[PDB]
Amino acid sequence: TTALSLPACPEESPLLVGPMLIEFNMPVDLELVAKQNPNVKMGGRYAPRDCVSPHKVAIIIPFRNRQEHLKYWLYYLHPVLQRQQLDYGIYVINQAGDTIFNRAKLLNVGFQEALKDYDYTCFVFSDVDLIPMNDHNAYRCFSQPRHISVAMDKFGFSLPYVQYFGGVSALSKQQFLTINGFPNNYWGWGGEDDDIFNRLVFRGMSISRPNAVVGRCRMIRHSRDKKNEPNPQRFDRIAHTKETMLSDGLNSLTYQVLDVQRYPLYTQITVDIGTPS
Repeated sequence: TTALSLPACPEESPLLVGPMLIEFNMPVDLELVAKQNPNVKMGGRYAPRDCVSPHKVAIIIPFRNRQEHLKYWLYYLHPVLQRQQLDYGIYVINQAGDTIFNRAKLLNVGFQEALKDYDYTCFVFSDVDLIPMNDHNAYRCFSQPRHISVAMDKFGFSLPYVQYFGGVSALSKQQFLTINGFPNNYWGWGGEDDDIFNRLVFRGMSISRPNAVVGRCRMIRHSRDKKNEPNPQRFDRIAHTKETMLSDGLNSLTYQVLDVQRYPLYTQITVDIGTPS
């Protein structure tokens, strides 16, 4: 007798539906979400049964005190990620304590901690408040670093500037290692997303983007609060990034994991990342 390994999944998934209506006028029951997503296994982990996805994706959400927003995120994204036939896991990196938020350091934590679970080769870094409006917008990696949230409703569906890298992005393991990860030292200063962009183009990379219709995303907010925010200006950090990118990153990532929870729909890692010192 002879066994046959599973086929790799197709380049293009045949399960996609295209555009989706994203609304926030209804409560979310995470137990129902789990029941409606029965193939999602403990810790927010899924892989296709019929095929071997090339996309081994850790989705990393930097987090503090945003549970109700996280529920909407899980409600919308789990169905999309399954339809995209991804071998994926959800990581919510929760910053313990009440010091200034350090988004990029928590992203770096997620990279390192996710790798202790599984041989992931792609990392999606996502704001908890951003939901894609079209499941052709792939939550996985490309030959170039990928900017996923290209047309956000809160910016009028405009891209703030050509170098804008905020919201949702995807880097391969290799892209991330080549840039020495993300800066840990920004804390509340501003510009970590521009720093990351600068790292990538200093390393010869060129940002890839879905087209602007496919790449539309909705910000979680009450309907009464819908409005166009001002587009952000670029932070001036090019020279700074060049000076510091090799000394601030994976090789300076200091943290302690305080507790880990494998909930049905996500893994939460609560961490002490120290202080702006």
